[PDB]
Amino acid sequence: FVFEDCGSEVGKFSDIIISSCDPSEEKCSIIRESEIHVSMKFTPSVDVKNVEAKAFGVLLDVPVPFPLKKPEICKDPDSGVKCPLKKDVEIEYKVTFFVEKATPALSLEIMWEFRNEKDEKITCVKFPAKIK
Repeated sequence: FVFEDCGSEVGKFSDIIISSCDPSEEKCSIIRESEIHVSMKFTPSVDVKNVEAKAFGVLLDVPVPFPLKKPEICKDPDSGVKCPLKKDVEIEYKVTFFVEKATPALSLEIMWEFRNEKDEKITCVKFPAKIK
């Protein structure tokens, strides 16, 4: 599978690593009730003063917003990322999450966006996933 670039005007990403999957696979398998580690190496093309993360499930064409624990990643001590972000410097974001038992077993596309303080996309990635 491909970590696809869904368009970002003030940045790019170079590598994504999701602990439960290899990109040699048809989809990213996400196991309910296990800890998943995510890494994203990215570079803003402007100085960024604050980062807001957004996650989306894509079920049947439409991207649907899904809440995150700490979406202000510069203010979360576990992110590895501190603001301000210097233009043209590559840095690494890390997050551990845990998929809840109550999460439905389905195939879907997952979208993750990083946005600056101006609501402009620094990064936008989308990838095919299967829960359970």
